[PDB]
Amino acid sequence: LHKEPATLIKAIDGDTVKLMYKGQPMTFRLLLVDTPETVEKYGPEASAFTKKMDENAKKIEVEFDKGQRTDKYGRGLAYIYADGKMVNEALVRQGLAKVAYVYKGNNTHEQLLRKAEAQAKKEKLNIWS
Ligand SMILES: Cc1cn([C@H]2C[C@H](OP(=O)(O)O)[C@@H](COP(=O)(O)O)O2)c(=O)[nH]c1=O
Repeated sequence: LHKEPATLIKAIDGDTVKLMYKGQPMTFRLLLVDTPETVEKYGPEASAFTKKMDENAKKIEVEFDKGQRTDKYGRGLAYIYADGKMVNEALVRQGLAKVAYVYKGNNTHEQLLRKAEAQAKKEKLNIWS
């Protein structure tokens, strides 16, 4: 697995972001996470979190997993990093997303995310409150 450079184009919601990747604009769906739909409880919160984390980043990186790189809707499936920090992981650690959708052999960071979820649950953060 390797991180690749990308440019923030526009926020979409908690687990989806529009990024310029290799000179082409595309929507990226964050791997292994499920944020509330924007409405569901904490949906706006999750959206604001991702939007802020991504926009404040000096450097945005995309990291594809070992399996399929795009879903049926043409969205890139990856782990997004903002200044070295994984957005997927931070959302789950903040209790603003649950671990979900383990598909197409893309589960490299599943355990790391499961640990963040357990901690957020233990702390009764947001979704787990
Ligand atoms: C995270 C992820 C979602 N998806 C699909 C499953 C869902 O399809 P359906 O439309 O059948 O529900 C959809 C959920 O995306 P959102 O959570 O953005 O709605 O994206 C994948 O196929 N692979 C993945 O790795």
